[PDB]
Amino acid sequence: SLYAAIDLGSNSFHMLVVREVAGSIQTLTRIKRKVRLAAGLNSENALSNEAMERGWQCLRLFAERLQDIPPSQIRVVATATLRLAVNAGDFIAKAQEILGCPVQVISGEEEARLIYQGVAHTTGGADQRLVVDIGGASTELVTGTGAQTTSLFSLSMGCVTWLERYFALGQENFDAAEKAAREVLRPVADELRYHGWKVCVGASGTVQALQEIMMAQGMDERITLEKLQQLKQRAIHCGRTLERALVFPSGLAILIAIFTELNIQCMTLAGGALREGLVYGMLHLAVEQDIRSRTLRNIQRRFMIDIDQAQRVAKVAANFFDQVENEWHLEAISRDLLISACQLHEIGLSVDFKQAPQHAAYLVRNLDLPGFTPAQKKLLATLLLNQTNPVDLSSLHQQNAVPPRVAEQLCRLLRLAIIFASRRRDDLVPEMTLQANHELLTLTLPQGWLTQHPLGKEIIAQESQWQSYVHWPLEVH
Amino acid sequence: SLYAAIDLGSNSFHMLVVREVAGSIQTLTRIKRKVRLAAGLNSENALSNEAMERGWQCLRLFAERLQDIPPSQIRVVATATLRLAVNAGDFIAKAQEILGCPVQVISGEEEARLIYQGVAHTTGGADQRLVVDIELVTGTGAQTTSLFSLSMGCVTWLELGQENFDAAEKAAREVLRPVADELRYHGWKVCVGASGTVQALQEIMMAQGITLEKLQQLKQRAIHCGALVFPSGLAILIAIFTELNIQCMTLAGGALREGLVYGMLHDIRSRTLRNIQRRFMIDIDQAQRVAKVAANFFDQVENEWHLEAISRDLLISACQLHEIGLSVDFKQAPQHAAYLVRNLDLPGFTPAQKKLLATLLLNQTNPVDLSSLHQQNAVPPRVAEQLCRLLRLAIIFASRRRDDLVPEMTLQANHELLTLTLPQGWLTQHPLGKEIIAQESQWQSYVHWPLEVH
Amino acid sequence: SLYAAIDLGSNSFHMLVVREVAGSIQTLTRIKRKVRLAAGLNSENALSNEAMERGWQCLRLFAERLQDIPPSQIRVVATATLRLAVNAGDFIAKAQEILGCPVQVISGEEEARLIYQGVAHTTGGADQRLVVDIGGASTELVTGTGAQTTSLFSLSMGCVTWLERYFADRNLGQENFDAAEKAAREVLRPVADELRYHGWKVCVGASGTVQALQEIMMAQGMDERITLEKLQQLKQRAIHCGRLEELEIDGLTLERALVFPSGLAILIAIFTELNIQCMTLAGGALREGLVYGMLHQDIRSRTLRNIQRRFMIDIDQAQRVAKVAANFFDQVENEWHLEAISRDLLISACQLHEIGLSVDFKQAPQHAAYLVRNLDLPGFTPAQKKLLATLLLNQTNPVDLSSLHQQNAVPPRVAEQLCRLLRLAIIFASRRRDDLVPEMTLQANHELLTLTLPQGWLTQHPLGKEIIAQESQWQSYVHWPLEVH
Amino acid sequence: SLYAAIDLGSNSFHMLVVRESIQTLTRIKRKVRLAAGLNSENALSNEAMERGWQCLRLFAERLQDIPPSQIRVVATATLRLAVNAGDFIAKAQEILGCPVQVISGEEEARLIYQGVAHTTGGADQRLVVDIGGASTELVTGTGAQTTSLFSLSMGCVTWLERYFADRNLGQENFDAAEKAAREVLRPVADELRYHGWKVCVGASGTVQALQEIMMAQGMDERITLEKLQQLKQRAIHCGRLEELEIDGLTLERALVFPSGLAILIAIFTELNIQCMTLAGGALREGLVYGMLHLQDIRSRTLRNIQRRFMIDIDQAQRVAKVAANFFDQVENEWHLEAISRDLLISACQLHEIGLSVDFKQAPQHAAYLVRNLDLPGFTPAQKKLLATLLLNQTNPVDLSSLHQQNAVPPRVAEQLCRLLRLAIIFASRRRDDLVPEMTLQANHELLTLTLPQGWLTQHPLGKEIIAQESQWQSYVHWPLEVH
Ligand SMILES: [Cl-]
Ligand SMILES: [Cl-]
Ligand SMILES: [Cl-]
Ligand SMILES: [Cl-]
Ligand SMILES: [Cl-]
Ligand SMILES: [Cl-]
Ligand SMILES: [Cl-]
Ligand SMILES: [Cl-]
Repeated sequence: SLYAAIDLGSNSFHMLVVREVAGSIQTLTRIKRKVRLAAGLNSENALSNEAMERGWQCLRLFAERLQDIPPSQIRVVATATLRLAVNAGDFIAKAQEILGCPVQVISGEEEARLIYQGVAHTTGGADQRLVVDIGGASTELVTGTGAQTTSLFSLSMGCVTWLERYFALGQENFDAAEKAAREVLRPVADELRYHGWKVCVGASGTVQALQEIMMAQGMDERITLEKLQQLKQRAIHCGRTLERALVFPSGLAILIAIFTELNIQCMTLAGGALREGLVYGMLHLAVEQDIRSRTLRNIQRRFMIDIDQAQRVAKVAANFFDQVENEWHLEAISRDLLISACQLHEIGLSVDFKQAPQHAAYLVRNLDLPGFTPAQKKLLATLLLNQTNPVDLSSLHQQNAVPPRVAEQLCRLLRLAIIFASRRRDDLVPEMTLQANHELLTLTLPQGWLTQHPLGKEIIAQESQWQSYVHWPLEVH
Repeated sequence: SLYAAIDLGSNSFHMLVVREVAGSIQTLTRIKRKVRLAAGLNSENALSNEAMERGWQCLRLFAERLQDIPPSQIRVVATATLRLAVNAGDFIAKAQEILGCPVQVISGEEEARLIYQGVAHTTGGADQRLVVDIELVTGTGAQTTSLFSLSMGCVTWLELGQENFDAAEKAAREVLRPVADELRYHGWKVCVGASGTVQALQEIMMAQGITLEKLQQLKQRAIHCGALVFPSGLAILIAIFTELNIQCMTLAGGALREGLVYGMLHDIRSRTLRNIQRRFMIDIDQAQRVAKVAANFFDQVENEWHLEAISRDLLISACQLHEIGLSVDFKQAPQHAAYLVRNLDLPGFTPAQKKLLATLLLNQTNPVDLSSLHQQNAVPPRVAEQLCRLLRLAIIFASRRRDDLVPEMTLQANHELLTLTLPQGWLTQHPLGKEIIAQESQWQSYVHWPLEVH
Repeated sequence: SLYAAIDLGSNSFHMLVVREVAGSIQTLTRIKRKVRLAAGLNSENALSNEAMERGWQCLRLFAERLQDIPPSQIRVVATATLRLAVNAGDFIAKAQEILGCPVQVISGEEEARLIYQGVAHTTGGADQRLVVDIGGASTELVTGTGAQTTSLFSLSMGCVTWLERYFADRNLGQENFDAAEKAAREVLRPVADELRYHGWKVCVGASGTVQALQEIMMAQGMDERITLEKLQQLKQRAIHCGRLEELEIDGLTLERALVFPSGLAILIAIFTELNIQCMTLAGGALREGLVYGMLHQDIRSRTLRNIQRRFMIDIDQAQRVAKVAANFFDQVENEWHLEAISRDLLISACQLHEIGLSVDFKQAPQHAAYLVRNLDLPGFTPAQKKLLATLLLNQTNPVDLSSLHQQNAVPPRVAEQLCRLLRLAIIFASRRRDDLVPEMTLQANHELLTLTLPQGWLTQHPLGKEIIAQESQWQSYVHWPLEVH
Repeated sequence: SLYAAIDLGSNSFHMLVVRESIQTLTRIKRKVRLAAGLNSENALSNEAMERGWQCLRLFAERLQDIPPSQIRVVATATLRLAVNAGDFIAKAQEILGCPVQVISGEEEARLIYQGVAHTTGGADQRLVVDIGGASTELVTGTGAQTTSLFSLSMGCVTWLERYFADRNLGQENFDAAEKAAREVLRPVADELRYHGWKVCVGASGTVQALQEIMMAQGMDERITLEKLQQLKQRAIHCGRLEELEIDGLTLERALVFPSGLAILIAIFTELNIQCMTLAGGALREGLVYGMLHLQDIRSRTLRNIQRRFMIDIDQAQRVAKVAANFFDQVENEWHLEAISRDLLISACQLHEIGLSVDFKQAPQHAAYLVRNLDLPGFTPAQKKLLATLLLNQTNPVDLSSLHQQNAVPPRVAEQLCRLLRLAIIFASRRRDDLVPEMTLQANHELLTLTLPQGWLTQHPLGKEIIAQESQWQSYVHWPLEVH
């Protein structure tokens, strides 16, 4: 059965259809039609006939998409413009006759709660987080732990209104909007660093925008203060994406104000926003301790991945990681990437046994993996591509999620792990010592294990050979 | 659960591990190890001990790969070489302690029986069929009517100017001339080949872009030249062809080891199709919904377009899988769909047929790529287009996912013109539909498919 | 003007046509036609008029290709099969007049001498070398230094003869291998002392068996270095297949496979008797030998210079950048444990790094790689050629590790290090004047480079500063830490 | 040696550095904003004064080792106006080791015409349109002597302000600009139209947006007002300005694209312009060729390239000889006009370029070189077809690439390709005295070639190569008979 969320906003009407798969949800259609509803709104604070007719025609099309979707599974909501129209009930009234179902105007705060609920369902990392959505109407800031909102503030700052207001681009023109936006940030520095966060995550177009310029210029996806300073000092350089660009400097001035005010170290892009909030709310899902686990679990059902074999390889790889962790100085996100790889590593077998690593990497590049950044997906995919056969460093280093040396190391851990869990018995997995000395791995097998496992011996000899072609010394006794 | 078939042959030991998932089985490993058992015979019909050592060493590896498989789901068998050895009992004895389980020596007829069961459970096409292994068999629907072992084999004939070819050919036609009689009586709708040799030939068929025409024209790719076993196997078959008056040969999707697996288990196409839907969580009501529309469309245009019942079933198959790309992701679903179909093993469809499903699926929407429709051998180019059209339009009018919301339509074909008639007023009441149908119209026309809809 | 070389061989007639461009050679046509002349030999060693007909007909084509080239600039040679056939004098005379020129039967020794000349003009590395060429009927071993042979031998063993004696019954077992190797050691043994006396710094090989090895190793993902270990692994593989007709080795083509076991056996026997540590594939052979003699020390440098001439590369800029690169290498060669091979490859990159400019400035790295990838570069192996190309592809802009690492020639970490030196070296030659290159020190601390500039040099050059800053960013996106003040 | 050219604009400073025929080494644009130092009384402020100076010290570090004799600097736009400008120009002159001169807009337009005149192919009798962001230059001329010259007041940036005070491509704000610009050049209009031109070429941003839009959308390369208004209609249908998108348009382009789209179609109408190719040079190129003190471009290009890649020139003429003769014998039957004769000869002069890389896959190398080389006197479309002819000079034909070009119709790309293969083959002996006498006759898709009596029988390798060439053509349905 189908679920739908419609967001009637300022410039565009957004409709996201979606479908229930096992205990999951996948996008079916995701649609945006440019109504220009805030443009038809005059100095009497009412909305011109032309804009309400534009908006209504759009919804006549959306209405065609909702037929025999039970309205229990639909939620339509509206935002700033329809919040502040003196007209609004005239539009909403016909809107609800066109669609077969209610329109709910929502407070700027209920938009924030919804947005949070949307990143919370779609974002990996720590439960304690601080969400930043810089929109044109309101720039919300919310703190929370695992789907409970501790603080929730919808503050009135636009990328449009900090734009027109303070830009008719100086190094000091940001300066105005900066302190301007900092005045609103001045009271809540108290309560936002009160509850704090261990991870910071952005949600909307200006955030999305910055993500895409970093991607474009060759940086990773970590938004740091020093990277926005490449811009601000190059942002009086020009001095005065197409649509994104126009509204960019104000949003950028707001972000460079928020990083400095709150001493946010790092921001990365949420995988969720309002429309996901609405449609996850309708799912009635117990909220998970770790989102990535739900994702992996659902993919495993969908593609009938053998879970016991999956779990067995994760255990071996986790054990190997822990034993080389100090010598290789691996951090924890690498461990979760490695395990996540192991949970998915046989998905290529869904398609066919022969070229399964090719199939694995195809599926993982292209699957929607909530809880995983785009950069992390590619890393997982290329790890899966290199799970066996001659190492292909060319395709391995097609990732930017972890440092290259570390990509190689997680590759090595995954390849070995698959080999020593390969018998598909939880009692056939031997006791082993793994010791790393710089680029050397030494694996100590149970005495007599090799001479007693002639297929194991063959496979480890081959693996040693392959790692050596790529100058990874492997010694297994 | 996981099942294994092992075939102890003369030259090689073969293994097949298979997993039973949803409505069928999928291959896990398919392994061949060269033990050269036959080479260790001394003319006293005894096996060298070095040969026994090789075979036991190969089994030691197989046996490691088979732990967590229970003996009742394994079948190990042994072909002619261990049939003729006074030694055999000694090898088989250590082998059964190495493996977890018994080794069953089997007669050639029984091997031909099991082989045939293997082609039966894995091969699309009709029921009655004539199998050729360079051992020939006829049967209908998993029941072997006739059976054979003839006086030719792979290596046997070898020991290319037209002399040396027809030195094999007519001497092969000699071998099969007296036995070719009782065959035509039993009859065959479909002629198939199971041996690897046949696969020498299928690789060329879908490599250049099985008939006696292409056989002689291949035999003349040989004559003009002036691989170990190939020229023998060729001369036999094109002799097996003429003397049996056989129209065309396809390749079976199974052999001995498939026979052993299915014999342990409690329309091939239908099984595959539903198997795939299960595995990739395709919405089966929607697939059926699209198929009834497309088949209904098909029926209305098939008289004008001269369409074969065979084309009908390719079209319906395409509709059964058309949403498989969505199991990956919605954005570029047509391309994931072509990817999955291209790489799945699909029992009941030839390589040309699978290649045609893929491109039908890739072109189920968006700007049409005619070249893509064209690189495929299951159907003429024009037919691939005709069925692509029906599939794209069937998908549009079923996009609601509800049986009673798909409109009553009539479809008329005048050469390349399709004329779709919707219920009166339908277009008026469906603004998004209007929009989709105009965009499809625009797309069909970029590629010279003229489409009126009323 | 044109030069041409005909090799009338046992299985094939080979032609090479060639042109003197700049100060080196450029190949125009390279032609092999199978006449299978030895196939028309008989038990009495006379050539079937069938075979002899195929031969003349080929030479009739070689002839038309040959017209309007002076006989001064042509050499036609016949080898083992035509020095066998009693019949042979008859094929020559007609062939000699089907072509416009003489057909010279050569001894196995003159065959050896031209082979060594072929390799010495095309092969980089230590110029004091051992050359092995295992042919059908004979095996040349020549010992030499930089075009001067110090010892030379043509011995009666070869893949075709050895397949017949020791692989009598078509079995690939340890029995027949042991015999084949034992006989070859006994052929070779008497000349071993003279070969070791003159010694060699590098062993390089030449014919089908060596080529089969390059193609096998390439296919299986190994480097291009032939070692005893790899030969033993192939041998155990051959023994596993057990019958010549069942030989299957990944990388081993059909027509190499027929003569592969016997050659493999001879080469292992050669590898053992002389204790060869490593054998690589020579740049050239008999037909190169024929050509370089009609033309009348460091192969790499001749190649680099000739390419610079052909593509109008600025040679002063090239040397400038190479000097900066070579000196960066030395300051860091310690901490990064870098060998002499790397230094040469780094410098060679520097000599060619600007060759993409000869196409156009916008995409010049992309063009440089295309040119280097596809150019013939005598003195460089295909693995080295591909490395150079990829250092050039990455000489500027955001580092692309994916393209950097499709390279087999150095170890992966060394490919990066060399790349980093090439990028910096280029940056500090950017103004194209030897006087304008600062005094610098570069210390390497594991993955981090520290570069110290003359006092306030950064403050004085707002461009150099700007670029350097960009290069430290580029390096940082790949996690190469670079400090410059 | 190396030459430099610096252009001091109100918006940006522009460098062009070149090695000597000549080739670009660096092409630089720095952002200055000298228009924002000009106040109400029209003197230049000391904020931007330092900015352009800070920019000039970067250009300065680049231009050492270039003697000032081989440098040329000019200042335009904002620098004329400002009464303060002399102050700037003075310290700028100290920063660079060389003089800066202030040039007018009409001298600006002469150096512009000089730029296209030395670089651009096609009829030496031309109309040049260049739309700055503020000033629009239009110049009639015949072959490096200019018949007429104009610099008007309209530009992308200006028309984005005055006649575009929002983001609505609705015809009301659009056609006010298509008028107020059309009346701007309506006074000068008549003197251009009677001076006349055989060809119209353009050189500003607006014109590069169209060349790019056209190669991306697969159209042929002549810009028409009909083509201009498929983009007007896929502009108009785009509602607001920020929402604008078409195939082949880029970041900085669409920024001011619509305001220039109006100006070009206004120039297209009032002047009644039939089509437009993209000019090969401009102001900075003018400056550069003024320092070189140097007949027809293409032949100058072909020589230069043949020298860089050491192409055997004799063999190149020898092949172009045969292909010329083959062209003339099929010329009437096949609808072959001189434009596409030159293209055949140009392909021949270069046909051996890939051999400068390596002989094995030379055709593939020749296409790569020609595809990426800068070839003054050939449009992008013509270059692209030259590449594919060279790719297909031998070896099984590939039609897709032969039909991948904007230059000459998919039909003729083949007929040309056919004649090149034939000319190469019979020139293949590298000697004048060995080319055989030949007749070549076409009838629809049949070529029939008569070699001397007994030639074939007595050229087995020829006979073999010819046979293989008959098969390759037939594969692609090109019937060929030869006797
Ligand atoms: Cl794979
Ligand atoms: Cl990486
Ligand atoms: Cl077997
Ligand atoms: Cl029948
Ligand atoms: Cl030595
Ligand atoms: Cl290796
Ligand atoms: Cl050595
Ligand atoms: Cl003038």
